[PDB]
Amino acid sequence: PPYTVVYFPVRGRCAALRMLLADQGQSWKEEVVTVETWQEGSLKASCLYGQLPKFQDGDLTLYQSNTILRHLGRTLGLYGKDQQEAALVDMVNDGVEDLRCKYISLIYTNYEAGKDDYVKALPGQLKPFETLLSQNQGGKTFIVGDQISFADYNLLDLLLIHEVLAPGCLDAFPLLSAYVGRLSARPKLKAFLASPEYVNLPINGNGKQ
Amino acid sequence: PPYTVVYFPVRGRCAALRMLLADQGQSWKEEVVTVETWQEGSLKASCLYGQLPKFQDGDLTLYQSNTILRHLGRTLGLYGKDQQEAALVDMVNDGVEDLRCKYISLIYTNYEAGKDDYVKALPGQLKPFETLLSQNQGGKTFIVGDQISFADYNLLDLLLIHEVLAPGCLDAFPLLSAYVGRLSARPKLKAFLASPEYVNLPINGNGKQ
Ligand SMILES: N[C@@H](CCC(=O)N[C@@H](CS)C(=O)NCC(=O)O)C(=O)O
Ligand SMILES: N[C@@H](CCC(=O)N[C@@H](CS)C(=O)NCC(=O)O)C(=O)O
Repeated sequence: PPYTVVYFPVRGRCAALRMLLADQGQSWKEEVVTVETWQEGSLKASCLYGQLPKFQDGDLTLYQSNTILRHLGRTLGLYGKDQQEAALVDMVNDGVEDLRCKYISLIYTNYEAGKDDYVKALPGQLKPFETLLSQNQGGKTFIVGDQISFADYNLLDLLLIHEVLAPGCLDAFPLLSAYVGRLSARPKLKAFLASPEYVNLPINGNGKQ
Repeated sequence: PPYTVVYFPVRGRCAALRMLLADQGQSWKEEVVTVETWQEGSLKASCLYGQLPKFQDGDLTLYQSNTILRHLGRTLGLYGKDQQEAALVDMVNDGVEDLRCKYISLIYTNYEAGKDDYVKALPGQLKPFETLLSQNQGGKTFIVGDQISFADYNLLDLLLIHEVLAPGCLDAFPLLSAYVGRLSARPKLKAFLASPEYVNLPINGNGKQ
């Protein structure tokens, strides 16, 4: 176990990277931080931007969930076959991040009064991803190219958490639906998604989803 | 190359990539999109995520400002000397992006009532960058390593727009102050920042800054 993930006991911004590690057959150590430990102050005080996750790869300490993903994509060969693909992978990931931010604000700042709006606008937000798939070998493979990239794990998590928020939201999108099923069927990932370490963790830190 | 930048006639999310292109001796064509043109709908409907900027590098069309920056970073040698530096460059850029997002929400949604609170919390938001500089050879050169990266351009823009929003905000940060002074003095960058094509564009589209 050369990697260490320091985070709160929630899926949140660490779910995609955990899926990547699990699917890639990589070993890691989870350093769980409880709300109490956080409230004490010291740890937050040591974090670059005062937030988690924190990640250790040997002697290298990183912060920022997308920085961690790009790092693993870079060192594990999950960043496209060439520079042209690397750019498309980034483009996809940034799009995922944008929607993730909107999702986070809903959950933490206006879940009750904003849900219906969010849900009605959701299909307009998902359409771009359906488009990218239709444009890459008829959506029969990955989001970019013929190989899995760190953007697939991030997109998959986004899709999964949206199905929980708005059941059947992928029904109008044939390629996204098939994509989720296909990736979810990968043996190592399938086992992980069914394990207690994933299943018994809440999606968000406030219990809403 | 060559490159085509498609954006509204404002600095905004295109300022950093323009500074990079100018300073690194690149040439690009600016395709200005007027609000009247945007509101008509044809171009927007064509944009992957329904938003600008759009960037062309031959037949490679990209969207997402940070994707454009990383693309230029890896093709122009502005992404660190190795994998560890690349990770650090990403960490800095994601931090800049987080703060830029807060700045944009302030500008577009709560300028009048939220400015004071924002400014009061600004020192805490800038401290991590002052810290990063101190950890890199006492902050005598660049944000990461001893050669310029795309993160330097993005960070420079963030600091420039904050000095306009809150005059004197960098006075408390000696390393960040000196850093902005060094970078602004770079010949090509200096000339660009003094030119009409930069100076005569508003920072943000809604006329607030
Ligand atoms: N851009 C950062 C954001 C990290 C973040 O928002 N962390 C939250 C949890 S999702 C946190 O640490 N909150 C604790 C605090 O702000 O005190 C990333 O993507 O890693
Ligand atoms: N994550 C995108 C955000 C782009 C963005 O916010 N674009 C705005 C202008 S700054 C836009 O195109 N607004 C027009 C619209 O949404 O209709 C990026 O970083 O490029």
